[PDB]
Amino acid sequence: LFCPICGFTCRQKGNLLRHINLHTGEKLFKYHL
Amino acid sequence: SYNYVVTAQKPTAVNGCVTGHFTSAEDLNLLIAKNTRLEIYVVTAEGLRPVKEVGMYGKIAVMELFRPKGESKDLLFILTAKYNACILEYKQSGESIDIITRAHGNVQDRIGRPSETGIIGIIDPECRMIGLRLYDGLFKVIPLDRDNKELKAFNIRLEELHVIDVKFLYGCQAPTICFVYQDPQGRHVKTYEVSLREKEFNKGPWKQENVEAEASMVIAVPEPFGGAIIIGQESITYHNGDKYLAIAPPIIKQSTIVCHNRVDPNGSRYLLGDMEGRLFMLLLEKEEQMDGTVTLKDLRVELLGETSIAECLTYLDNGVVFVGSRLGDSQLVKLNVDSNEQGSYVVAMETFTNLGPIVDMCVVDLERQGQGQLVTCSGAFKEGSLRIIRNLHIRTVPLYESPRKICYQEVSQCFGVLSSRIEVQDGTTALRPSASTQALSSSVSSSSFGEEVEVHNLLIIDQHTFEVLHAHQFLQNEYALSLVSCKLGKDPNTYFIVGTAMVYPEEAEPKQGRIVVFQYSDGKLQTVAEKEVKGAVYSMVEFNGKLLASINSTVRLYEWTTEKELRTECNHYNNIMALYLKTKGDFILVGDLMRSVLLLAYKPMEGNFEEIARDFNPNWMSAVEILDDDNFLGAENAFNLFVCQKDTTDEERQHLQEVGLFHLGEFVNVFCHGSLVTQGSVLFGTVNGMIGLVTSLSESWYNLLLDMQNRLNKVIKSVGKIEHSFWRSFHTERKTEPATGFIDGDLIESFLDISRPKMQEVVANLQREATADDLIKVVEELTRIH
Amino acid sequence: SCQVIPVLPQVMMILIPGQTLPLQLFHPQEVSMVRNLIQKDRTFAVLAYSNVQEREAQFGTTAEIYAYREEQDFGIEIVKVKAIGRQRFKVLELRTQSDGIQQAKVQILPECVLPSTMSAVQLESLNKCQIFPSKSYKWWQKYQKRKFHCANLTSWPRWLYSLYDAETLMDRIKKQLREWDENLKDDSLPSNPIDFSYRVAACLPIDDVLRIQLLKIGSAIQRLRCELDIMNKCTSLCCKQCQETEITTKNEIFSLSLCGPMAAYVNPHGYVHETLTVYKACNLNLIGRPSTEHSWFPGYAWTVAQCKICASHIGWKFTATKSPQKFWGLTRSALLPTIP
Ligand SMILES: Nc1cccc2c1C(=O)N([C@H]1CCC(=O)NC1=O)C2=O
Ligand SMILES: [Zn+2]
Ligand SMILES: [Zn+2]
Repeated sequence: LFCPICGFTCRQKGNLLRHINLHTGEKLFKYHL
Repeated sequence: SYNYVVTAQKPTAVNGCVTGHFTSAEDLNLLIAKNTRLEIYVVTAEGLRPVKEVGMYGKIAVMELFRPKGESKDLLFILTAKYNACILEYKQSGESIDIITRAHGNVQDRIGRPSETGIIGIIDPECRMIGLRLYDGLFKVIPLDRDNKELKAFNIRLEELHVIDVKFLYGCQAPTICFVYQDPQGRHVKTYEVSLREKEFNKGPWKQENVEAEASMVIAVPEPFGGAIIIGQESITYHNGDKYLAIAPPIIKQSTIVCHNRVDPNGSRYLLGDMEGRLFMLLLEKEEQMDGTVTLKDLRVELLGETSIAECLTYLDNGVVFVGSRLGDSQLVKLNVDSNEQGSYVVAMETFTNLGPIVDMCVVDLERQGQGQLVTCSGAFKEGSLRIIRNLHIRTVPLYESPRKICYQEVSQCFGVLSSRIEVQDGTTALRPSASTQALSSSVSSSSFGEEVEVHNLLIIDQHTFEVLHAHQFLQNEYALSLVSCKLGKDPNTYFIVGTAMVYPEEAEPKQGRIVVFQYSDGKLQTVAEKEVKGAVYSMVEFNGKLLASINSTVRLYEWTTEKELRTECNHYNNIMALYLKTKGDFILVGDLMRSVLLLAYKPMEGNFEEIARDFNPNWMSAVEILDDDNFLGAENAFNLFVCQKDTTDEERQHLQEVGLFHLGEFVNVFCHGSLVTQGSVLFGTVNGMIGLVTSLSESWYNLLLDMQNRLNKVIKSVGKIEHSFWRSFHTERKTEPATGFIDGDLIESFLDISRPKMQEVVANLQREATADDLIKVVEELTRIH
Repeated sequence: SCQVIPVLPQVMMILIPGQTLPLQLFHPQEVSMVRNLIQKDRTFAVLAYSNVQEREAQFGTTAEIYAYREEQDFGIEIVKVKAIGRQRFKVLELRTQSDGIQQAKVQILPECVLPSTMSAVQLESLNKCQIFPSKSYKWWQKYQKRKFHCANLTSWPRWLYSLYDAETLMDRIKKQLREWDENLKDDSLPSNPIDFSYRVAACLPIDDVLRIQLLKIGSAIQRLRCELDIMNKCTSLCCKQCQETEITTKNEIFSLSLCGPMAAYVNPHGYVHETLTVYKACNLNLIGRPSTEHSWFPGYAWTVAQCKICASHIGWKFTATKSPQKFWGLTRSALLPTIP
């Protein structure tokens, strides 16, 4: 489980969603992932 | 916006002088070219006798004389700083004198950058072509046939971009050009042959040569010698094909040689002047080859003497020399066959007043009759002085050091003058006696080998005798910027307040500075208060009993506490450097060098500044001033005046639109309120020495005078046929806009000179229909102000 | 003067002319856009978004593609490009095609080039000496004494006119840049004020709004003065979100390899990070374990770093097995300069 932006790593999901939501960007996933 | 501009004192700096038979083939003439003014004098035994004095619509820039074959007298070629070339002839019909215009044109290349070395103009000694260097890599040529009535020119593409100096060579079968150019290898002298039939260069008579690394002046020696002479600071070298003669005398090492002249027609003697005013004679010694030609044997240089800082040198017959100067009075020196006991051969016959440069000025009614006199800080280096101007009568007070600012204390009956003198580092040693070193009483502030430092002084000068009452020397490596005289707070004494910045060469922007407060009473100048600040105090104003200071990029307000110590009240970090600070009522005008005007207002109840308007238009300024609550007036680059007007939406209420432009044609150092004899009268000084005056007209008169101008421009004939609207168009070196909201005062005042027959056609159908008498009365009313 | 240019939407960064922008492209729309633009004029335009809503752009730069490549791995049309900013333009109107194609009508701004300060008051007699051999402290002290010799005629001193001169102002920036790279050859930088100012602006740690300010200053001298202002007065960097937690000071800024102190890099998923390399960092907690994977700097493993107050991602700590042993790379977006 990797953060697509910064490379943050986790073993579960909730931390991953929180970390991604913490990012202050446009999060254009559809144009990046 | 409506405004009126009148020149109360014609420019007096000398741009350049020429000698020749202009007025008549039988008498000698000397032509001086002050900024926009051309003065033709007839040389006589007693001295110059003025014969004509015309005013061109342009800065003279390049002036030369030439007598093409088939003419009796010498024609005069003038190329102005705006690139208006014109060939003129002098025509004296009976007792009436008038300069005819043989030809005129505008030799300007659309795409190009003006040469960083400056405009250069030269004429073939045989008068076959005129060579002009205006733009890097391009040499413009104007054939001098009788068919070029418009001065048609063609460009020859030079390969050596950086050309230091260039001349035509005497003695050749085709026009030859010799010039010193710099490339990465060094400085090289190179020669080309100009071909009109092919319109291009050809290999010169002798190849390029390497020269002194600074070789920066070229002199074309006439027959029988031929060839060229190259001058730097270190060596003087004569090149003529194979012949090469270099002499490196120690006497010229100290100062750069900046101007030159030919004394004898055969080139046996030359006059050279250097920056610090010394005058040398360069001698050429000749040998006659048996059954050959004359050749040069050796070069000698000897120091004739010391004159005013020489801008142009010309040799009037019978051993007279007219030393023109932009920094000091011009003069007529006399060259004797033997030196006076002091060891100098040069004595002074006559002196011509030169008010410029005017670095600061102030209006003061010394005698209290209600018509104030004017005091200006004129000149630089040893020429510095104070000029007292009254109704135009001028009086001089030399200082022998550069004055920078001035202010007037009515109660103390004295002038405060900031001054600067250069001292060598060999402790430091003074160069010559000065006003600051010869003061009746002196004080010193407390708190390499050949390098030249600047020592700064504050001088208290009595207003009647003009003797230096006191001289206060500032700290080492301190530069004084601002000088304001005022009484702060409820304090009843009057103070000389000085702003200074600590400048160390290793640094770039000064970090430390001081605001000092002096009190002049009982013949002593004692320091009352002193404030340390973290910056340079560029400008200072008396803001309603407080001290407004410009600490680097900051406007700070100091109140005067009862304990006599400046105390901060408010600050406003305004991004730009507040170099120019002006006040009126509650409004403060702040500006830096690159335009960027910014109008603030001091909110009394709150106690802090609030920005009211701003206008950022990158362009160099010289000075700014406030005409009234809503109109501000400044000087932009390329010798221009401009007016901004504070005003709907907020954006419209925070934009100082320009509502007037004008190409004054001079550098305006300082503006100051006051008149020497339309609401308001802002005088302004200039670098050339011209003093001008601006007033605020009413709409009706402004329309009337604009129409009268537009009418005059169709009657009055200008020298060289230069359209007035062209000379008054705004200018920024690649752009022009028509002048608006400015009535050229000289053109209007010239209405009086023209006679009745022209008067009638000027006044026809104007605006009851006006008549010549009514316009004469109106123009008299306008003339009254200056 | 006026033109119409297309805009790729995924690129969110204020590009400065002369700066090299690398990108990865994934979604079909931009793939078609780039394949259509490559054959045509390479006039990629990047808008400086004043509002983070992606619908308010006033100034931008016409980027130019100079490198193109395709990698059809992963079964899909990944394409990698490298462009460079060329000119600055003003947003006249946003005529979106409604397909996501943000077509912008704009105008190309000029560069107001002023003449030398002492070109009006110049003494014509000594004007020949204005040319002088080019070649240090004594040399600069002579340059100032020769070029502004006519400052006597005006009310300001030479050192005040030396604060607005292009060359003397270039030299100070050169010194303060060499203090950062320690291998910056004099000839690497450009030689004229426009290019020099644009290149310097691309290496400072300016966050977002002090770039749109620099990007909208037309006069080259103004840009040089503002850049030197930023470089001198501001010496500390803090977390953008916290705005009050210091991470580093300018003196720790350390360039690596051939690129300047700060350089643009692309992560595996196409995001763009303007990484700034530093010797030391503080207030950061590390997560993960040193793993090489797609390490930007060869031979160095990385661990993710985030400030210990708001946990926002700030950068990575790079280490290697062997010079320097440990250093840090901080993304420029997360950093906010502050006056000490
Ligand atoms: N393997 C992943 C996986 C997800 C996100 C990232 C990386 C990764 O390597 N980087 C950075 C950090 C490490 C580095 O220097 N290069 C990168 O692309 C990421 O953002
Ligand atoms: Zn992340
Ligand atoms: Zn944080």
